[PDB]
Amino acid sequence: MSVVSLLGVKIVNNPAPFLAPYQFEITFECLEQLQKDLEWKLTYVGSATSSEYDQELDSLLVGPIPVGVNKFLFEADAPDLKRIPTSEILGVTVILLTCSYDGREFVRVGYYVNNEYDSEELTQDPPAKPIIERIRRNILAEKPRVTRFAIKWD
Amino acid sequence: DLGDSLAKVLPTGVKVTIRHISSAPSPCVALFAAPPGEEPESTFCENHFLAVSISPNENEESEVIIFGIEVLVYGTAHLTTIFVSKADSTGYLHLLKNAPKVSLLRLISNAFLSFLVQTHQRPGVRLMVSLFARAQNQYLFPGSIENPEKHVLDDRGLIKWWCRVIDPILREYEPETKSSATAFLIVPGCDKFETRGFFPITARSDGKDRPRWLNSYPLHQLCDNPNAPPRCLVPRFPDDPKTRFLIDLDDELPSGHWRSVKSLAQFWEMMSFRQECSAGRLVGFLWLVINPPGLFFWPDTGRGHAVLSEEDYKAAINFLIDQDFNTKHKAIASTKAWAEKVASLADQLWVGQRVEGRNAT
Amino acid sequence: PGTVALREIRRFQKSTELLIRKLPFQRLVREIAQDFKTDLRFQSSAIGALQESVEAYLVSLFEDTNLAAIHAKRVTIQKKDIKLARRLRGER
Amino acid sequence: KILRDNIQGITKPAIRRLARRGGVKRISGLIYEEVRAVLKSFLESVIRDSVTYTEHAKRKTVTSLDVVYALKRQGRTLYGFG
Repeated sequence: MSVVSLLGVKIVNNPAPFLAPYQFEITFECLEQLQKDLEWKLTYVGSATSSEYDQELDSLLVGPIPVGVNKFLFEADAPDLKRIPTSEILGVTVILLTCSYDGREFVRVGYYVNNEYDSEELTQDPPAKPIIERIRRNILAEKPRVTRFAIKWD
Repeated sequence: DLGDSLAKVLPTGVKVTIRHISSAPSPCVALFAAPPGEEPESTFCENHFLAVSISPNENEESEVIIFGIEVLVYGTAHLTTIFVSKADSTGYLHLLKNAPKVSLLRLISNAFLSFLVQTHQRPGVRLMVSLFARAQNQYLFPGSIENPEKHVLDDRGLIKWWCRVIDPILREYEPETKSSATAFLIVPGCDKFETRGFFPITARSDGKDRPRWLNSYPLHQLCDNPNAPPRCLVPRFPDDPKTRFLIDLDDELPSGHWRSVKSLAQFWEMMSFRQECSAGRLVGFLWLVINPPGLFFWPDTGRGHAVLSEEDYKAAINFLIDQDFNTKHKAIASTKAWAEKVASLADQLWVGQRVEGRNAT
Repeated sequence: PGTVALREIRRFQKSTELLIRKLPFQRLVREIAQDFKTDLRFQSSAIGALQESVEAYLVSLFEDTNLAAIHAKRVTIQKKDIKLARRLRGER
Repeated sequence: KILRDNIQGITKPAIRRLARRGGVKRISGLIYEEVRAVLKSFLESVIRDSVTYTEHAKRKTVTSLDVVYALKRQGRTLYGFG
């Protein structure tokens, strides 16, 4: 039995350019008022090969919590190109929207992200130097991979 | 007559065709494990299969199977068990002209189940309706998944769907604390609050002193003797995780008691983590308990009905199931082929009957 | 170079037997327990449960993997697809 | 100084059957090593949790319920929110 739970997560700007900020309309539910707050992290897996090229894009705090259904906006900054290998940047990768209460991670949502060139010519003949201003990201919102850890609250 | 019963529920103008293949009630293995020092109760099994098909054109004879559902019926001296084994669609129902936004398959399932319940209801005998819902691509129609118009529901979708199918049948009785009835849902991995979300909306407005939908297992309604080992308290259906697990557990026996599961609650606690229930999708066990007041020889007469031998039934069903439904034409061909095969198995020139809806609401 | 297409599932079933052989899995579990430096061992029912959860985990992970491979507009899954499926699930 | 690893004893055909079950259509030849790696990692985690719980319980054998306890710490994974 969890106190807090997600009812849905809408993605506002999609498909957006790669460097555009991440904006999520998050809709969750609360059963009772809590002492601490909710913490929301948004990690970007720059490279799947290692758990090193992960970048925590942002972290919003939400407190206190109203009993019932709640919506809110979540803005986060685009990932750093200097921490991404220029090889695995264009293609498929993963983002992780995590939520914790008083530090204890209790919800983890996973989305697939496809990076793609805007023109067909650039897709057919990709330059060795990545054209960042011509790269849009398309994230799959139809099947969010939701994992629910049961934790202690108050 | 099932054709009529189904005709009453379907929308006006909707013309379909049904084939109902059944078998004679024959002795079988006991649905429940035998308590120690006792012989198993004698059980009579009886197969059933409904195949609903339509026509892409009103004039020509092109026939296409849109839906198929199989039901086993168990009969012991104190219990009638209606088990829904498999149910699948081909998704070519979109070929039907002016096919209403109404849930046709839900109505067909509902009507079929209702018919079986009514025609198999015995005087002063408890009747149970069990089923096991899990969303998968195809069950009965191979390659139907590759038909772009076939839309298979997800986990929660299929569970909610079966609950909406079962709900109205339950509504036709009186609440339990005249004929009474209660519904039991179990979704492994879900607490009662989360499970209640799968209930029909009607359950929200029931009397809190005598609800209709429960998140539990009908123990004291299935087994008069709760002191019996847990193994004798759970039905052993064909193609069912409950059965597999019960066997794996029975491997521990040398008393009647297992070694790793001493109670039913433990059994379900374990069931929530088996291979079928935790593969990334949700899964739902469902039961409908019906208590009676105080607790050609066939009820179906339509020409769609054919009563075959056990062997012949298996022949027909297995024939239909190992077909192809990748395309329209393949599905048509398969429908015709199976139709002819059934006609041959029942020593007739034709088996099946047309049905037209009377309901205009 | 070893690339294999898998047999079409003509029809699914509801309950399915496990796919990994009992003894290999068992001796693997004994190895893992051994290397964790412990002097206790698992019940047969417990190893049963372990295998159930292992194969469940694997089927799900393969679902995610197939999904990732689809999103790369491919049919053949690769190593990277599995790594991505792991991260997607919520691993590190 | 090099001993055997039983994880290489989990045959490829079983892996491919698991993949088929997961809905995969075609696989690469150079995938099995990674698969074995993932399997072994998960199994490691669950075994370690369950063993820990058993040890603290001051018992000499891991019961199936201890494994359940261990798996409850693995969280529950689904599609969508409902």
